[PDB]
Amino acid sequence: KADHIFNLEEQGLLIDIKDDSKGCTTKLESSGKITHNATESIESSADKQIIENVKDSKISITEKEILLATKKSSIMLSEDKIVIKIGNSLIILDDSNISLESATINIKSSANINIQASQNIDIKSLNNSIKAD
Amino acid sequence: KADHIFNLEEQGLLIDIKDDSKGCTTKLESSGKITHNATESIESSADKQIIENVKDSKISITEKEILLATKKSSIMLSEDKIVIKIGNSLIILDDSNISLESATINIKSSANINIQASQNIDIKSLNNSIKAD
Amino acid sequence: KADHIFNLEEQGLLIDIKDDSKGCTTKLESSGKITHNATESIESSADKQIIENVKDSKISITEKEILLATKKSSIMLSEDKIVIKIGNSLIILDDSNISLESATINIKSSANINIQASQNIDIKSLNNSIKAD
Amino acid sequence: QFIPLRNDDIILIEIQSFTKGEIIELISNSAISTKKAQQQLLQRQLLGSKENCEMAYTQTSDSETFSLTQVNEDCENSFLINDKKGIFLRYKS
Amino acid sequence: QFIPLRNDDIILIEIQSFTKGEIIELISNSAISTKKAQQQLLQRQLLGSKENCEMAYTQTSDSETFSLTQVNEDCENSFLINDKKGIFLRYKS
Repeated sequence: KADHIFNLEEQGLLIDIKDDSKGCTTKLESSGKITHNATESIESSADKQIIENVKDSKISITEKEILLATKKSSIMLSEDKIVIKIGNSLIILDDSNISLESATINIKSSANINIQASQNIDIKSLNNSIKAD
Repeated sequence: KADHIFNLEEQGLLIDIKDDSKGCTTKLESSGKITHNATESIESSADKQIIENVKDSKISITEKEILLATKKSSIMLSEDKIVIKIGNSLIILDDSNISLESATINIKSSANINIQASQNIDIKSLNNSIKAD
Repeated sequence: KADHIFNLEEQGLLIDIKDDSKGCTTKLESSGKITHNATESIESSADKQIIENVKDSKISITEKEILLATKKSSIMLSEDKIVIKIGNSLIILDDSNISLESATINIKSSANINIQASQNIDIKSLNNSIKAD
Repeated sequence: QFIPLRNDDIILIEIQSFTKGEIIELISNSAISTKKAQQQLLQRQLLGSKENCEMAYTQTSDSETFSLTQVNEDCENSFLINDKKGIFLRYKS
Repeated sequence: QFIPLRNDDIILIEIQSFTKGEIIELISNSAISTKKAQQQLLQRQLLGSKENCEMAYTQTSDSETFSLTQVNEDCENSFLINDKKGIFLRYKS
């Protein structure tokens, strides 16, 4: 019970491929839009890359990496290493490491900071260190 | 040695553009699927936006921002500011700040918490604070 | 003042749909590339999934989840729960929890660690715990 | 062209001598109009057995529709060119 | 086919008897070439009123271009097949 259209008006391709209830529509308009639609999925494989730029803001995929980048920011989903960047405030998630590095760290809560450690802690410091009770 | 097909069966467009070994296939089926394929890449630029919705779950790209959002969750890759949200558990990655804010924080390890600080620490607190050795 | 082309050379589909200044070009080359272009956006909805694979590196979208996965790494933007994984270094961002778990944690800074807590802290430990002033 | 003489065509026949006959003229058609030439201006062809085609240029008072259609059972292909709309491809069932 | 006798066609007419006349031959055209058959080799048709079509096979010394064109006001559809380039679809205005 299907229907299948394939147009070229002034506006552009107005493809829609419809079953009785389902459908998939794809426009490539002249006003500068691309509208894909479906009723289950849009699956799109490759073999090396997928790069989606809007003026120096990537989302790129390789065999190993997944960049989520702009200027002054990046998330690397590298293999066995996550790097999250603002300059300068890093969080590096390695195999057996969470390095949480910046110039200044603020930590708030409302209830607890329930720290445990299966071996010794080494809180190094300098000039001052305070507490309250 | 190329081959180029462009169909309209009951199923839909079954485009495949093939060289001797390479190829790019695009389906727009009537069962509700879109299948893009390639042997190197799918590069897709724009000039303002790229918005990919599946029922209130965005991945949007602007000149500056990269949202990774659903209901009750969001990652902003804003320029010089990363905001990661669950209500209510924030991690804000500014230029010289890692604020790590919630109502409750748990911290485990297995080996160490090797804290250093190039100036003074100020561990404020309230009613209790314990240790062990 | 539009212009509309639809080709099949040896190279492949070389569609470009142009107004006087705007335009949208789509190639499906025989050398293995897919090049989408626009002057405002590429909006692409669905109803169940969007899956983009390049040899075991997903970015998948469901009604609730957003996976950002490879081998040995994953970010779940699950509903009310963010899970970030390297084996073994977890950060789980729940509703009222930031569990920051690994085998070893390093924490550096340059200025401060300005910890506050609206109730009691419980720093548990084992064999050693040091300081400096 | 190769358009052979199908059946149900009606034809003038000379008999030029004893055991000599020939074929001259054609008195039939299969694709015509039935309207008053103010509503449609057909210029078309039927093709093949069952005449399940058209190559028509139908010019009404509102459009000028080129067509390359087929009317099968359970399949309706086409190729349409309007003046207002533009180049079409269609499958129907 | 159904291609009726439009106006501005010029035609031989017999008068076979009193109150009997017929039509035999065609002395006119509307789609021809104007070049020396070394630069273009046209094989085409015009269609409909205003003759805003073509089904041409223009063979120059550089290409062999099939065409299914229309020339309206503010709309220019086509369908082009070259030897070097390939299958085209075009809208122009």
